[PDB]
Amino acid sequence: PLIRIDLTSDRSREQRRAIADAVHDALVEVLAIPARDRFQILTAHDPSDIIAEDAGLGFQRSPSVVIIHVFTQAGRTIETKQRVFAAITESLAPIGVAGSDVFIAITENAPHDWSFGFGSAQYVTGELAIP
Amino acid sequence: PLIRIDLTSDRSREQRRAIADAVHDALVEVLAIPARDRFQILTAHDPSDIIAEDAGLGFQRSPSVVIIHVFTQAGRTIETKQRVFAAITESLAPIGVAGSDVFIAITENAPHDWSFGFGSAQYVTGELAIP
Amino acid sequence: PLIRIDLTSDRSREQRRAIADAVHDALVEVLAIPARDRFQILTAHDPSDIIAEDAGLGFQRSPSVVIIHVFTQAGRTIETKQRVFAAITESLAPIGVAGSDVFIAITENAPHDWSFGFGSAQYVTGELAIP
Repeated sequence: PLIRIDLTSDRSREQRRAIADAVHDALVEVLAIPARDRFQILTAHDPSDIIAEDAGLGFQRSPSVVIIHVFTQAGRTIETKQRVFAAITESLAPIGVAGSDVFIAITENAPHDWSFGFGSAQYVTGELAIP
Repeated sequence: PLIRIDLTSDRSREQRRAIADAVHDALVEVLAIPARDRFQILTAHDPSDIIAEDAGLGFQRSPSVVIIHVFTQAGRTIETKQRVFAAITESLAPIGVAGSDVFIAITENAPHDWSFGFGSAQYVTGELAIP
Repeated sequence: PLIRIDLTSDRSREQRRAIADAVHDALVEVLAIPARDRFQILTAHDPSDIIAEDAGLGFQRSPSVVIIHVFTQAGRTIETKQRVFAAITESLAPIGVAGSDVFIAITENAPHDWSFGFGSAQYVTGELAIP
């Protein structure tokens, strides 16, 4: 999967990387992807640039929001996706990211929609095994 | 929906926030989403980092391009999406964004592809109503 | 299509642009999209904020990775995508982007998911031909 993590520049570089590490540990545990199937883009913002409310659920967030956008191939069940959300949030709690400040979205594609390098689609050639 | 708004640094911090306000308000009007269903990431770029032309439609854009990438649940009709494009662009005009400088894209997913926080999939649990 | 190109800040302004040009030229050569159907957002990061390993394929990348995320409408064949992945990488090679350092992902939507400006959905109105 390719993960876009948009968070706030108020967080230290150390913590930003820990957040990234946390997200990856979680996906590996839940999804059983290769340990090295790690592809993440960390974009830090002034908190004013991230606006994330509650869709009327009834809770507030701090300014230190963390938005995690997961681009992964289709196939995963609803419960597996629920597991991902729970796993990521839990792994982020101890490293200073509150549950209220996590927002997660999934966007799917297919195996043939990926090139890991060298201009090759490794799922299509079979060099890389599909989950 | 999660809205990625990429625009340029020549626009005032004030104007951006206003741009963001107008896009949200447009979506509440056309999509009838909860008023607090606001999830936006603002990335201001050096204009050289955004290259948006006209696909041969025969018009020019200022360097101050504004690209709106809407990530929303599948199900909206073709006509509703047209209403969204038009409402957004009409709301941006008075704010200082010419019609030529707007570009909008929609990318879809499922209700079970969202966690609004706390590690839960609110659309799945029933904590949050589905469109 | 809309392309998110995420690369590292150490690359020069001229190189960033040639990288963007190389990617566009590739899509034109392979997808036969219009020459001016060009929509690219570039984001430069400290290399620490782009994390791309090998998914266990058994190779290493330099810090100067380039992630290219193609948002385009569905319809292209697997083989055509293979050819796209190839073209992009081959075009980027002499620009100083090694094959090891390119990561490509594709995300699809529909013709009615596009506004090229002026509050209009151009594929829907016939103003622009479905490619």
